[PDB]
Order: sequence, then structure tokens, then C-alpha cells
Amino acid sequence: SKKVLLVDDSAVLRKIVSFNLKKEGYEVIEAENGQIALEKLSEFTPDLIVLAIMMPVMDGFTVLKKLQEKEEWKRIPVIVLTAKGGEEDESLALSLGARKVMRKPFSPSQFIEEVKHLLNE
Amino acid sequence: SKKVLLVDDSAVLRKIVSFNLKKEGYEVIEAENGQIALEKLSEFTPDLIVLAIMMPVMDGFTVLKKLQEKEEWKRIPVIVLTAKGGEEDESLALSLGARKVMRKPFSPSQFIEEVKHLLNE
Amino acid sequence: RLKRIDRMKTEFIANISAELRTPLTAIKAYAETIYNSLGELDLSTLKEFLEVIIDQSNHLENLLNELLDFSRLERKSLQINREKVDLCDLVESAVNAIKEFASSHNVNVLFESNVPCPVEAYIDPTRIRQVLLNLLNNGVKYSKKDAPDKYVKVILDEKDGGVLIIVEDNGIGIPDHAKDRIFEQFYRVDSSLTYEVPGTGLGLAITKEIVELHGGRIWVESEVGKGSRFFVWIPKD
Amino acid sequence: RLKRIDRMKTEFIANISAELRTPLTAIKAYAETIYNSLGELDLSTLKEFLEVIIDQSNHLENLLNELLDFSRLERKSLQINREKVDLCDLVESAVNAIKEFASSHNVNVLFESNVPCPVEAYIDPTRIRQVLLNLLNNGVKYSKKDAPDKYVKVILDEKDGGVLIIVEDNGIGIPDHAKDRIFEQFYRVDSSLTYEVPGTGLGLAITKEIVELHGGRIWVESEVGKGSRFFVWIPKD
Ligand SMILES: Nc1ncnc2c1ncn2[C@@H]1O[C@H](COP(=O)(O)OP(=O)(O)O)[C@@H](O)[C@H]1O
Ligand SMILES: Nc1ncnc2c1ncn2[C@@H]1O[C@H](COP(=O)(O)OP(=O)(O)O)[C@@H](O)[C@H]1O
Repeated sequence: SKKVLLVDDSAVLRKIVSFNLKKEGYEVIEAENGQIALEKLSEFTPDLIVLAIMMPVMDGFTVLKKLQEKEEWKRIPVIVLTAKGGEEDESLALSLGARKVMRKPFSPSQFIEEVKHLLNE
Repeated sequence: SKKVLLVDDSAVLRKIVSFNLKKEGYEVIEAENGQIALEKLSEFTPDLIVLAIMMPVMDGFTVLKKLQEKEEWKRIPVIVLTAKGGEEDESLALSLGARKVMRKPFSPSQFIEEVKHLLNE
Repeated sequence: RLKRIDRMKTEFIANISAELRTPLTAIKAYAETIYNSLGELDLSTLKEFLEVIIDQSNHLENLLNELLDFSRLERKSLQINREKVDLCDLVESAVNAIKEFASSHNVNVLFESNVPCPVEAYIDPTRIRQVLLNLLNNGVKYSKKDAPDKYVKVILDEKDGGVLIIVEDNGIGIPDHAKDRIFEQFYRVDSSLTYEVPGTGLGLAITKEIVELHGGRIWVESEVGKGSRFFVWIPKD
Repeated sequence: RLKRIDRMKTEFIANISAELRTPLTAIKAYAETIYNSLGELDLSTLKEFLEVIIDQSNHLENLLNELLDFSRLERKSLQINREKVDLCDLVESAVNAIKEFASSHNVNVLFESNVPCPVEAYIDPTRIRQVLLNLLNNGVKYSKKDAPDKYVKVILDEKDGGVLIIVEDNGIGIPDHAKDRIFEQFYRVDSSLTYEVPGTGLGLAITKEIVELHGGRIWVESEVGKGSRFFVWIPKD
């Protein structure tokens, strides 16, 4: 199975995204902040990272930046799933290496279509 | 069966209140506005009136006032179910002869408990 | 500077609470009813009640987006991105988007072009759709209270080197003292024909800013008891 | 005169949108998931996902009630209605109401009375509950980011002819310039330790007004990096 690293500070949010990813047969590893996420990459290499922006300890922008600075981390595709609704927010994330920015509130079925697209190229 | 006159301008709201009233075996007659509600009292005498405040054509405060002006209409008990969250809103409705003011958002199960209380005593 | 009075900000905060409380009431009532009635609920009704939750959530989302867009315009971070759009599709699309809401108020929504389609323009389709929906929404909200022939009509035309969109209604109309104030942030006409209508007074301020960002202008003509016409002029290229 | 700046009002509007968008996200995602997964949900999961909708709805409702209460304080319409209340019981009740929220942030909630219980007083129990909830909530919200021993503690005492309530935390603390402004409407400390924390800047303004309405006062002591103590003094009768 494909392995997805899910990074968000909300347990409620992680639970629903995890449910929807598991419906498709994907394995899911959860992190509650950006620093935890980068620490989990020492144990595995995910096929996809789903990343929030506004997190304590280490925010998503910092995560995306640090992801670009390691060779072994830089190629993992990242979908940013965020309440940050601005065009400038999105442009910053994409310029930091995100493959796709989806806004919250989101459609779980649209989100999973985009996940599949990134996992299958 | 006890008959309930349901007065609210929202069809979505009427539907969910109607569902919960019909679960208890009550009959439900609906009215979209205050004037419509008073017109339907020429056809029947409800055992309870469930009344919103903010409605076009005729608001619930005018409805409560007009209900006290006819002896037939004046003894029908009224629960006001409203987004008007002020103490002064509540005092005004009770001074106009409402039996109880319940705020929106509401609990359907708490609402039904109060309906049953009023329908029996 | 004479500016948005503290009285208007206070009314605004109250109006936010009120407009959000109606969808929230539905969300909570429908959700609790499902949770407590899982034995008395047929499948068709379960699905219908879930659809209500979802659709009320979507309405609430739109309301939040209005607040976001307004803060973004006030900070000047909202910035337009144009394309070549057929206005005829865009308008039809907006008209479709508002169908359910208009029906809920027995308002017929019409579209006429004075010019044959397509009607191409160099505009941001997202932000012009949102101008059209604010005007269409307002034509439904401020429609007559009890009348058999209520309508909102979008009229498309080409004028003065640009596209002229008229949104016309046979609603309550706007009093002459209000007409010069309706585009201001937080301004709502407070009358016996508007007391129940939800809103914040942001929509036409957003619309005005989006239109002016496109180098266009918006103005109004109205008569009390008859209806209103909103004119939006935007340059062709 | 010098008042509540327009930049602050803009930030406030943006903050309303952001704080409401989080529960709305959960409502819509959970509702759509249920609607699209009825064949893939066991009963305990169905019920758990419904309870999420309901509990997220309740959080959104609390956030609307804050806007409402604030509008109503700004119009003097908010009456206080006093009664004889055991504060020991009130405080324990408020501590209970916040327990789930504090756990989600790994914050322990404690209560000590410096005086034997009951501690009777002549106060509006609903309004004081809400004062206590605002302070308790802030102790959780502004708690340290990664620490094994985070707490918020309510200390009850009788002093100077009234009841003294202290809400103490070992959170982030408040810098000295910010201390004179934290009770102002719309004021939030904007720092690298607050950027992710949702809020409007209304809670301590409401709390201060409610406390003044009881003839009391509220003040703060804090040290950046160590934590904060909020003191509420209300006359006993
Ligand atoms: N089509 C219309 N007919 C009558 N009045 C309207 C119309 N559209 C707007 N208005 C008036 O303009 C005011 C400002 O409108 P808008 O900025 O869209 O705010 P809102 O709809 O939230 O009040 C409305 O409150 C209403 O009084
Ligand atoms: N216990 C606390 N510790 C640290 N900072 C706090 C505490 N309580 C309040 N604050 C600060 O005071 C500000 C105002 O608080 P409040 O009026 O409750 O608004 P909000 O929590 O919506 O920001 C908060 O933004 C925060 O900077």
C-alpha cells in the first residue's frame, strides 16, 4: 500500500482525513506538528505528505522549506490542506515546493481525487 | 392526536421541527408567516403554537399581541423558538403572553420535552 | 476623518451573529435528530437530512468567505487575475447558482442579452461571478414580501467601450437618502421592509471594490415600492 | 477621540473568519464523509462522526454567542441578575466544562479554595461562569507549546469585602507593553507564540465589562515565558 504522512494539529481533522485515505487502502502515519513530521521521516519515506499550515512548534511553510533542503525529502509530493485562504498564501506554498494547495473547508471526495492523481501520476 | 401549529419562515427549520413533533404522534400544521398563522386559526384550534419572531409580513411579537386580543385564540399556549437571544427579547415575548422562549440553536430533544410539558402540564 | 461609526461596527457584529445562527441552527438540529433517531429513520430521510447539513454548511462557508474577502480588500491583498471569458456563460452559470435560493423566495431569475453571444471580456471570472452573485442574491433578499410576479433579471450589453451588466428587480426599492450610502461598508437600510432579512452590509462594498479593481464602476437607480437597477460597467480590454 | 483603530477592526474580521472556519471544516467534512460512505461505516463510527458534527456545532455556537454578548455589552442591554451562589460549585462546574478542551492541549485543570466551602456570594451565576470560562479557555489556548507540566489553576479566596478569584497558568506569559492593552476590544498579542491560536480579542473585553457590571475589577500579572495570573475581585454583597 501507499503510505501517506498526515500533518495537522487537529485530531478531529486528522481523523476524518485518515478515514478517507484508509477507504482507498492507503496506510497513514500521523504527526501533530511540523517538527514531529520531519522526525517521522527518519523512520520511513511516505509516498505523499498532506500538510497543514498553521501549527504550533513548526508551521507548514517551515516544513515545506526544510523538505527542499534534504535530497531524500525533496522529491516527496505534498498537498497543502489549509484554511489559509489567500492567493499570496497559495503562491508562497507552491514556491516552497508544494504540489497543490487545497482550501478548508474541503470536499473529502475532491481531496481524495487529488491524492490519487498525485500518487498515480 | 394533539395538534401543533408551527410558525416559521424557514422551510428547512419547519421540516426538522415537524419531524420531531410527528415522532411523538402529534399532527402538525405549518405557517410561513404570522399572518398565515392567524388565518389558519379560522380552520382549527391547535393545542400548541410554536412560533418564530423574525418573519416577513407579520413578526412573532405582532402575532403574540394579536393572539391575546381574541378570547378563543388567547388561551392557546405558545412556545417561542427564536434566534433572538436577548433577555429583553425574552421578557417582551413573555409579557406578550408566550408561555416559554427557547433560543436557537436548540436541542430537538429538550424542545420536545418542553412541548410535552406544555401539552400536559 | 468622518468614517464607519462605532454604532455601525456594533450593529455589524450583531448582524454576523444573526446571519450565521440560522444555518447553524439547522446543522445542529438535523445532526442531533439523526443521532437520536437512527432507529426511526429511513434511508431516504437519513440521506435528505445529511444533504441539509451539507448544504447549510456550504451557505455558512459562503458567509465566512464574504468576511474573508472584505478583510482582504481592506488590506489590499486581494488582487485580480484576468482572462478571456464569455460573459454569457458566466451570467448563466451565476443564474444557475442562485436558482434554489430564488425558488425558496418565489423569485423568478431571468437573463437577456441585448447583443448576440458570445460576449468576450478580459476579466477575472471568479471575482466577476462573485459580483453577479452578490447582486442576484440581493435581488432575492430584498424582493417583495407577498407578490405573484417577483423577479431578478440580468441584462447584458456592450457600451462606451466596455460591457454593461444591469441587474434589475421589482423588489422593495431603495429610499433616496439610502442610495448614496448603500455601497458603504456595513451600511444596511433599516426599515420595516428589511428587519428580518439577514446580512452584514459588506456585499455591495465588496462588489464596488472588485468592480473598481477592474477599472469599472457600479451605480444604482431605484424607486421605493417598484424596484432597483444595479449597473456595472467594466472596460472590454 | 482616539479609539479602536480600523486596522484592528480589519484584523478582527479576518480573525472571525479564521476561528469559525475550523469547526465548519469538521462539520462539512464529517457530514460529506457520512453521506458518501454509508456502506463503509460501522455503527460506532457513524455515531462518533455524528457526535463530532454536534460538538463542532456547539463550539461554533459558543463563538457566535461571544459576538452577540459583545454587541449587547456595547449597547448596555446585557442585564445582570444576581443570586446566592456557592462559588466552589460554580468553579468546579466551569472546570468540568473545559476539561475536554484542556486535554486536547495536554493542560491539567486544577481548583484550590484558600477558604472553606461553601463560599456564598451575590452574583449572576451565568455571567460569572462565562467569566471563568473565558479565563480558563485562555489558560489552555495560551499554554506552553511543548511542556510536560502545563496547567491552569483556579484559586478561590475572600478578600477586602468580596471574593477574589485567581486564574493562574504556566503558559507563555504576556509582555509588559501588552499588559495595559489585553483587556481592550479586538486586542491580541501578535507574536511567534500566538500566530496559530484562534481568537477575536473579544473575550477579555467581555470579561472586564461583566466584572464591572458586578461592581468588580479584573487585573493581570504575568512574566513572559513563565505564565500569568488573572485576578477577579467582586463585592460579596
Ligand atoms: N436589490 C436591492 N433592492 C433593495 N435594497 C437593496 C438591494 N440590494 C441592496 N439593497 C440595500 O443595500 C444594503 C446593502 O446591501 P449589501 O451591501 O449587499 O448588504 P446586506 O445585503 O448584507 O445588507 C442592503 O442592506 C439593502 O438595504
Ligand atoms: N492566560 C494567558 N496567557 C497569555 N496570554 C494571554 C492569556 N490570556 C489572554 N492572553 C492574551 O490576551 C489577548 C486577549 O485575550 P482575549 O480577549 O481573551 O482574546 P483572544 O483569546 O480571542 O485573543 C490574547 O490574544 C492573548 O495575547
